[PDB]
Amino acid sequence: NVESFASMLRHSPLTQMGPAKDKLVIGRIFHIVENDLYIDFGGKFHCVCRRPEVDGEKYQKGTRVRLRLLDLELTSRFLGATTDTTVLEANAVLLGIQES
Amino acid sequence: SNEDLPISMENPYKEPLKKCILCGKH
Amino acid sequence: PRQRAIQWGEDGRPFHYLFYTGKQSYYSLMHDVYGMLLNLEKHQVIGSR
Amino acid sequence: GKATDRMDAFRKAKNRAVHHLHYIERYEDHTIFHDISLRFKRTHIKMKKQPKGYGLRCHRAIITICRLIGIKDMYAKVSGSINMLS
Amino acid sequence: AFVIPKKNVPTSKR
Amino acid sequence: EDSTDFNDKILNEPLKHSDFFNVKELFSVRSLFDARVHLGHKAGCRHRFMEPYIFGSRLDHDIIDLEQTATHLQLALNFTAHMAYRKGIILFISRNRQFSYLIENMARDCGEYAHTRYFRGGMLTNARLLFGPTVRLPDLIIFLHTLNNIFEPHVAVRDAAKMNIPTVGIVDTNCNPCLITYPVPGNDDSPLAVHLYCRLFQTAITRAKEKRQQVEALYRLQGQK
Amino acid sequence: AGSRLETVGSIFSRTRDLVRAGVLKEKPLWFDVYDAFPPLREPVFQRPRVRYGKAKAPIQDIWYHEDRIRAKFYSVYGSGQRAFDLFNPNFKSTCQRFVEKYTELQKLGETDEEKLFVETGKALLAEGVILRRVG
Ligand code: FES
Ligand SMILES: [Mg+2]
Repeated sequence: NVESFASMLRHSPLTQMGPAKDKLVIGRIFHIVENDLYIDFGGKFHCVCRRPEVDGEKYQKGTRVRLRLLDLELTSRFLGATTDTTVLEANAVLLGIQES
Repeated sequence: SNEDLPISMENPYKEPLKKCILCGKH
Repeated sequence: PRQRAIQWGEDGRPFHYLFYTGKQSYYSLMHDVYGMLLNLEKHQVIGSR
Repeated sequence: GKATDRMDAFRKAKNRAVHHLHYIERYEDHTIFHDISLRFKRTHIKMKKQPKGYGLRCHRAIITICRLIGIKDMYAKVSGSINMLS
Repeated sequence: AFVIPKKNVPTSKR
Repeated sequence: EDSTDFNDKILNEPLKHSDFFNVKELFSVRSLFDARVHLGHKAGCRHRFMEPYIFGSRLDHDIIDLEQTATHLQLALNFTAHMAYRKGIILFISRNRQFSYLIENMARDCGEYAHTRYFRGGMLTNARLLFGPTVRLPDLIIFLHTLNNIFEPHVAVRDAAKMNIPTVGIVDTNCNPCLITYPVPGNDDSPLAVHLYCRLFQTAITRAKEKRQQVEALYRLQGQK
Repeated sequence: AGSRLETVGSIFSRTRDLVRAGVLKEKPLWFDVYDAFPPLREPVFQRPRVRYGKAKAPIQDIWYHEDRIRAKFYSVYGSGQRAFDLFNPNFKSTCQRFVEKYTELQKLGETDEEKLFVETGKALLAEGVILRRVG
């Protein structure tokens, strides 16, 4: 009774999420460079959001924040390219801080 | 065999096609 | 002139984990300074040229 | 090998060729296994397997390369451009 | 065999 | 008279077992899934040669087949352990600057070598001129990221093949595995995935080196008496 | 010596032949390990080419029966207020709870999707779940 990979994929939280556009998720600030906040929400790539001015001090490494996902990976194909250009980054909007 | 294997469907999340403001108006 | 010592023994294994970079001394220094910055972040003139 | 002096050119080519060695499968250590027909760019080479004692009846450059490989019996016809590099 | 004039002990000899 | 016995009992013995170092226990398909190893790039970034390893596309996001990763990872870790057991020089190569510090520590901890910096032309094909006539080149090169910072194959992949050096490589959905000896299809972006690779390759190397010491010691103690 | 023709065969095929021919006096350290436990595919260089005409990739889109339910739910109610926690592997969202109840009511023997969809929402409302429709 070993769980097959297909079973794991079908029941994964990311699969049941479906389209990531306009889905509220919870991330964690794992790295901070000045105002730039690098947040991990469980996807392949992280999302970069600017430190909100209202309560910038609260956002510190490890803080859990609420995001609105727009794209899991920012990619696009430009004139004459054979493959997509990839930013290696996710698109999301930082809504606020998660409080339990 | 296994029932968790992906099945073949048409994209259910596919959004409806966009329409111009004058679509369907004489 | 100050000459650097042999960087590998008889078996041929170099002595420094960054040997194959060609700049083990320089890149080892960069690694150390980067490490100190990481720890500092997790914890938180005129005469000198 | 490329150099202003012919000696430097000879040395460079000789020493560098040794680091780019193929291995050629010889049938009974005297000929090829089967007839090979190929086109490299604009050069057509058609090689035929031959029995022992036939000898090297091919383009002179091919004869030289065959002796270095160890092939004793073969026939080859070179058509198209006779570029030595190709 | 055409003998390529062999190089002597490296002149630079750092 | 004694060299042949030493080689057979030590060097040839481990080559007679399917999993001499028991690397199977180090990972499972569940552990790989929890590290997001199956998350590939978007379908538009797909490399044609990575299609045999892709399970499918979930909303235009390639899903790497973890059932193949397990078999591919098993072979790569086995080869890595056998090379560490044979006192081979292992070099870790990666140009992902988010993990340069992590990889350099992992190499120093397992007594191996790392090259996470800009790869200067000729490090491998021109080593005797760069380092010295008696320099010894790596026996194994493990690519934790096979692409450089312009999304093209790391030059050492080609140069390692020129020097007849076997290569282990984590190949994402946009990588070219044609020249990698032991390709391991998996996510190379998520920290969790990269951290898991580092733990797995560091454990296999450390285990193999310790097993070499245990086997040699037993052979010596028995030799005397 | 060695052979730097990385585009001709593999490292093993080239090495094996040179060892056999006697060019390589001693086989490299990795040679014996490779032969004992070779990889699934021999690492031979191959050139990537563009697909022309009708050639298409065999990669298929991953879909499931419940995607029809998930698509409908998201259209009717939208993204649930509860934020997806993708870190927790056992996290169940409001949509997933809907699919589960929908499937449970399908086992009962309901054959109408619309009726079954309505019944699913009613069961969740009774359990205290907040289902604010877009309207
Ligand atoms: S979109 Fe213009 S006529 Fe329908
Ligand atoms: Mg990747």
